Amino acid sequence: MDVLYSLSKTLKDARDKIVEGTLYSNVSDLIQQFNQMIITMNGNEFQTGGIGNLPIRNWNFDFGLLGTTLLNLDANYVETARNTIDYFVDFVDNVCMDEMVRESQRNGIAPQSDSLRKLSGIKFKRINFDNSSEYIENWNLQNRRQRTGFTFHKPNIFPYSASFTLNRSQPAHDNLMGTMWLNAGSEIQVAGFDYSCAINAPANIQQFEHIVQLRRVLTTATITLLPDAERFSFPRVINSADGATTWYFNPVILRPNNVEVEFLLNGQIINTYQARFGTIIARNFDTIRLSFQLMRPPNMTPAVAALFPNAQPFEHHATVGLTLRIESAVCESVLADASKTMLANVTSVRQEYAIPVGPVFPPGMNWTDLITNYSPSREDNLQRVFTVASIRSMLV
Amino acid sequence: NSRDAGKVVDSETAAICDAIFQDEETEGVVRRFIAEMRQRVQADRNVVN
Ligand SMILES: [Cl-]
Ligand SMILES: [Zn+2]
Ligand SMILES: [Zn+2]
Repeated sequence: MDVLYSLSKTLKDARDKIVEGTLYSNVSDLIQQFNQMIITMNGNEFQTGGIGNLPIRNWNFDFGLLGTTLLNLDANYVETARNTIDYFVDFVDNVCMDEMVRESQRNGIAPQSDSLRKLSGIKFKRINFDNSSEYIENWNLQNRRQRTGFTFHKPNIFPYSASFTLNRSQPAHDNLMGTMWLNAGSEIQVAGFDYSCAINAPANIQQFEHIVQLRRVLTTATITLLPDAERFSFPRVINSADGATTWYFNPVILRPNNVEVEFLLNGQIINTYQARFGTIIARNFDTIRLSFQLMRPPNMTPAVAALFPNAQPFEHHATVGLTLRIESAVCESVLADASKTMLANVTSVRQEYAIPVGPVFPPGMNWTDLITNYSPSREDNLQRVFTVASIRSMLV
Repeated sequence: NSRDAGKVVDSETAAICDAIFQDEETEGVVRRFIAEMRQRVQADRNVVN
């Protein structure tokens, strides 16, 4: 991995720094590293495999070194370097794709493709130089059992889930009490509905709880909390739990009462926010507990009092909401996020070569299935393929 | 003035390079290049630069 990354980084530096007219002293160390890579790779035969529709490709390395002959680089030097760099970049991209399309149940973090297994030999270790990118840095630290994290903007931590719970229900679905929620990506939009508007509640208070267990621990998370859930504030015709029939939802939005967001780690109260909205910070957590109350307004204007009668039928259903958005976080494990392209890159490579479903990942690299059952083996394989994808992104 | 066992063609080039190296108005980059510029002898290819 470090050798493959070092090849990619050397090639990127060569493409960016070996430019016409540049001082010889701008590239001396780069030329030395590039010649070291050429020497190490010369005389070695590589094969990128024929898994799926990925074509089998054979790579031979017999390239002359780069000289150091002009004070300012000229077009001839750049052209020779470009020829060598193009061949090497093609080889590295093919190696990255081959590694990306494989997986293993037992040693998911270890190399899978023959080319990357060969590049893990001692003879190629000389190619290894600066490992500065976030993913390679995390890879190297993780190999040493050191604490490190990936920073995600809008981490895709919640598997898609749009469902409801009815705590009070009837066959006619006309006096319902329960909760709706959408947990999608970095967003949790929850709502608690009472059709009776807590007319018969002990203190005209109906308590609602939503507990979301994160599949991985998130640290240093910045979170936006908003009182209302816009997704559950318009009339809906909703299938029953079995799908036998459909019931009617006609929300009227009330201010959430006694709102408490608890971010829990190991069952301990790490962070607590009571009636606080806007931007909040969750230090380090793996569970979110949103508890909110629907309180019947003690004093109502005649129209509001007309909305909520003392008994059935109930045509306007009182709803309290909550929206939680993880704008950024840090996770010890790799995750899909809104800014990076690693999941997109791996999925595109797997789809474009018709890679058969393996024993580790879900079909089509479906992210909801992947995060739903985010096992340690899947974590290892995903980290491997994401690191390879980030290596490939430096050139392709 | 080569720091890597450098050679030049021909002796007149050596005289010119020494004079430029010792000159005080020479650019530091030019001086460092004179000290670092190298020949390349590829005996397997039967080529010399
Ligand atoms: Cl955004
Ligand atoms: Zn953004
Ligand atoms: Zn139902």
